[PDB]
Amino acid sequence: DNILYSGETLSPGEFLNNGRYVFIMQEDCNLVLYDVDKPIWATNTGGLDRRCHLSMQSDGNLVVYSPRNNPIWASNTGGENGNYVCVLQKDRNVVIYGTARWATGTNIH
Amino acid sequence: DNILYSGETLSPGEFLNNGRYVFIMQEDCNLVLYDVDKPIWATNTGGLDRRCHLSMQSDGNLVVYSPRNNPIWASNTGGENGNYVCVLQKDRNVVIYGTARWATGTNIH
Amino acid sequence: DNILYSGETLSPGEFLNNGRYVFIMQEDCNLVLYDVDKPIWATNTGGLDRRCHLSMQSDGNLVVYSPRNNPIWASNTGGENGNYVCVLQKDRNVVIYGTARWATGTNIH
Amino acid sequence: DNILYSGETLSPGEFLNNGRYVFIMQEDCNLVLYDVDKPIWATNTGGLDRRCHLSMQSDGNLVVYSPRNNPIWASNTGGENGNYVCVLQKDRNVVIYGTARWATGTNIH
Ligand SMILES: OC[C@H]1O[C@H](O[C@@H]2[C@H](O)[C@@H](O)O[C@H](CO)[C@H]2O)[C@@H](O)[C@@H](O)[C@@H]1O
Ligand SMILES: OC[C@H]1O[C@H](O[C@@H]2[C@H](O)[C@@H](O)O[C@H](CO)[C@H]2O)[C@@H](O)[C@@H](O)[C@@H]1O
Ligand SMILES: OC[C@H]1O[C@H](O[C@@H]2[C@H](O)[C@@H](O)O[C@H](CO)[C@H]2O)[C@@H](O)[C@@H](O)[C@@H]1O
Ligand SMILES: OC[C@H]1O[C@H](O[C@@H]2[C@H](O)[C@@H](O)O[C@H](CO)[C@H]2O)[C@@H](O)[C@@H](O)[C@@H]1O
Ligand SMILES: OC[C@H]1O[C@H](O[C@@H]2[C@H](O)[C@@H](O)O[C@H](CO)[C@H]2O)[C@@H](O)[C@@H](O)[C@@H]1O
Ligand SMILES: OC[C@H]1O[C@H](O[C@@H]2[C@H](O)[C@@H](O)O[C@H](CO)[C@H]2O)[C@@H](O)[C@@H](O)[C@@H]1O
Ligand SMILES: OC[C@H]1O[C@H](O[C@@H]2[C@H](O)[C@@H](O)O[C@H](CO)[C@H]2O)[C@@H](O)[C@@H](O)[C@@H]1O
Ligand SMILES: OC[C@H]1O[C@H](O[C@@H]2[C@H](O)[C@@H](O)O[C@H](CO)[C@H]2O)[C@@H](O)[C@@H](O)[C@@H]1O
Ligand SMILES: OC[C@H]1O[C@H](O[C@@H]2[C@H](O)[C@@H](O)O[C@H](CO)[C@H]2O)[C@@H](O)[C@@H](O)[C@@H]1O
Ligand SMILES: OC[C@H]1O[C@H](O[C@@H]2[C@H](O)[C@@H](O)O[C@H](CO)[C@H]2O)[C@@H](O)[C@@H](O)[C@@H]1O
Ligand SMILES: OC[C@H]1O[C@H](O[C@@H]2[C@H](O)[C@@H](O)O[C@H](CO)[C@H]2O)[C@@H](O)[C@@H](O)[C@@H]1O
Ligand SMILES: OC[C@H]1O[C@H](O[C@@H]2[C@H](O)[C@@H](O)O[C@H](CO)[C@H]2O)[C@@H](O)[C@@H](O)[C@@H]1O
Ligand SMILES: OC[C@H]1O[C@H](O[C@@H]2[C@H](O)[C@@H](O)O[C@H](CO)[C@H]2O)[C@@H](O)[C@@H](O)[C@@H]1O
Ligand SMILES: OC[C@H]1O[C@H](O[C@@H]2[C@H](O)[C@@H](O)O[C@H](CO)[C@H]2O)[C@@H](O)[C@@H](O)[C@@H]1O
Ligand SMILES: OC[C@H]1O[C@H](O[C@@H]2[C@H](O)[C@@H](O)O[C@H](CO)[C@H]2O)[C@@H](O)[C@@H](O)[C@@H]1O
Ligand SMILES: OC[C@H]1O[C@H](O[C@@H]2[C@H](O)[C@@H](O)O[C@H](CO)[C@H]2O)[C@@H](O)[C@@H](O)[C@@H]1O
Repeated sequence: DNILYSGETLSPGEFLNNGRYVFIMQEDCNLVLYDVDKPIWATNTGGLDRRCHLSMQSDGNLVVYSPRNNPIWASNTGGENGNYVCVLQKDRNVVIYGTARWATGTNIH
Repeated sequence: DNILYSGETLSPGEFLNNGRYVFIMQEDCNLVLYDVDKPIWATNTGGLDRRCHLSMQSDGNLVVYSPRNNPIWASNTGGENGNYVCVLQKDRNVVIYGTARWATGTNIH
Repeated sequence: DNILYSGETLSPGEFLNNGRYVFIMQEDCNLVLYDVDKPIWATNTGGLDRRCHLSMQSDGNLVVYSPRNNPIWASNTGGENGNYVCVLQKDRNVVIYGTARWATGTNIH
Repeated sequence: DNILYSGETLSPGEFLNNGRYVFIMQEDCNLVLYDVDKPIWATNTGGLDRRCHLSMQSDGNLVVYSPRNNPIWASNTGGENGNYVCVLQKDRNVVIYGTARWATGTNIH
């Protein structure tokens, strides 16, 4: 669903979705935003390797990694340690937000 | 749905939802998080007035306002001008994040 | 999410949701539709037993069963064998539909 | 969202969605199911006309109509008058179900 939280990854073929928009870590290692069947943005790393994963890290940087765990693309927003979210929004932008400023503190474990 | 963006409000009776969790600006001016029919957190401003609205502001502060536009509760996170989101998360926390650090820039208007 | 398919069950504490509406198989064996924290319909079998499950069956009947697998409530719509769905709808009704009349035939396994 | 109810239509460019699946009434009058950017089924009426609509009717038939209101494709499931749903399911099938067999009767107006 529409959010990737810091600490989580998208494995090969996993995605975020919002309405007709899909943001997917393809198995060809390209990361693409589709509007239905039209690609509207990508990391342009298709063919660079196979079975990459996407990580939303707690330093705030969003990074595509190869199966050997070498970076192949990153947003370059690596900064203070904290909690972040990457959001596929209702207006079609994909946006990284953080750190957390306030919380009810009602989470469960 | 699970996000209130900076610049938007919840009017009386409007809500965020995620699974069995509901975060609603009640018409008695109380703002409450329910887990099904159990209230798990609230602003405890019920009865203070009627037909309040909730605003997620671009200074980053989340504020309950009376029909005359006087604040009656706030998160006290008012700070730099920017884009924020308030999120009802899958783990039951409600969290404010911002400002925006990175975007694909694919939004529409 | 808002549909229970024939062949599936809700275990104790599992639910359907649509916006502020929740339809849950409670662990007290009562099956209840909530509008936020207000109960608007129930099977009224609370206390009859503990850790019941809900089954949407392929004969079309929706049935609450006790841990020993004895029926304690049913919709009485048991009829022809086929595919059905129970839907929590956007207008707040909960409705059983079937059998299947037409399909693209694009399902995966 | 994933259901078209009897009595409703999809106008040009409107769609159903479920995860990475999208079922859209295109403005070229073709009705297509996409798995991300791959078309997996269609009515193959692209180019036949422009700005068609999709109707889920109360006789149970799902019909593509031209701007002049002449049928150009139909599921051929027109039958008894009642309530139906067309569902884009989690397993990638698109399925018509009806009529309604049972309801809580809690809808609002
Ligand atoms: O092919 C060029 C391509 O550049 C753009 O997107 C950028 C690339 O995907 C990659 O370099 O990562 C960038 C990081 O933040 C990303 O924006 C777009 O400007 C696109 O319009 C253009 O086609
Ligand atoms: O097999 C090629 C590939 O096509 C589509 O992915 C595309 C490629 O990653 C590359 O061409 O970049 C395109 C965006 O700029 C992207 O659409 C998908 O159909 C993919 O699944 C397939 O592997
Ligand atoms: O904080 C260091 C960080 O290192 C790895 O991450 C890197 C940083 O995010 C930044 O330097 O950009 C690199 C890619 O361009 C990226 O790999 C991991 O070791 C991470 O877990 C660690 O926190
Ligand atoms: O406060 C925001 C934050 O709360 C929850 O995360 C917690 C914090 O990272 C810190 O308290 O450490 C906790 C673990 O021991 C962790 O729960 C989450 O809901 C997170 O998503 C949120 O941003
Ligand atoms: O009734 C006391 C109540 O306090 C708490 O929540 C706080 C209040 O809702 C209000 O003061 O706003 C606070 C702001 O950030 C909010 O947390 C909780 O601690 C609750 O456990 C307690 O019942
Ligand atoms: O009519 C009272 C009120 O009850 C419920 O709201 C409650 C009140 O706002 C106050 O008691 O605080 C409770 C949480 O601490 C909250 O549940 C709702 O049923 C509401 O709709 C109703 O108006
Ligand atoms: O930036 C000033 C701000 O004022 C109003 O907002 C206030 C601030 O967020 C902060 O002071 O907290 C007040 C409540 O406790 C809150 O009203 C509005 O005028 C707003 O639009 C403006 O940006
Ligand atoms: O960059 C993040 C931001 O992008 C989009 O908002 C834009 C900015 O606020 C700035 O560019 O001004 C624009 C308007 O003239 C506005 O679109 C949104 O998608 C926003 O949600 C996002 O945080
Ligand atoms: O308490 C009486 C209750 O009856 C009603 O709902 C019915 C019961 O939940 C149970 O008998 O199962 C019925 C099956 O199809 C169900 O409707 C409602 O009429 C309710 O209004 C009334 O309170
Ligand atoms: O502990 C009692 C019970 O209260 C609520 O469930 C209620 C009961 O099942 C019975 O009273 O019927 C009510 C509807 O007619 C129903 O709300 C829940 O809070 C439940 O979790 C709790 O176990
Ligand atoms: O078709 C028989 C059916 O039997 C059980 O189900 C029952 C029927 O749905 C109907 O008789 O109502 C009963 C409750 O009031 C219900 O148990 C199971 O054996 C089922 O799997 C089987 O198909
Ligand atoms: O045709 C509607 C039906 O299709 C899919 O179910 C299939 C049928 O029950 C029949 O073909 O047997 C198949 C298994 O061997 C089964 O897949 C599902 O998508 C179902 O939900 C749907 O109603
Ligand atoms: O191009 C032939 C095409 O036929 C199929 O789907 C059918 C057509 O879209 C149209 O005739 O409407 C049919 C109605 O119920 C629909 O299935 C598929 O069999 C497809 O595999 C094939 O490519
Ligand atoms: O402009 C052509 C058209 O391409 C895509 O729609 C396709 C056509 O309707 C026709 O070729 O059938 C295809 C499926 O069999 C279908 O994908 C879309 O990109 C559409 O928006 C565009 O108008
Ligand atoms: O019940 C008649 C019906 O007529 C129109 O619908 C038609 C039927 O569903 C069936 O004959 O198939 C036709 C297309 O192949 C379809 O148009 C409308 O007049 C409808 O509203 C009416 O109920
Ligand atoms: O019973 C299932 C049905 O209930 C609701 O629809 C109603 C019926 O069509 C009949 O009662 O006429 C009513 C209008 O005067 C109408 O509400 C809906 O929730 C429908 O979706 C559902 O299938």
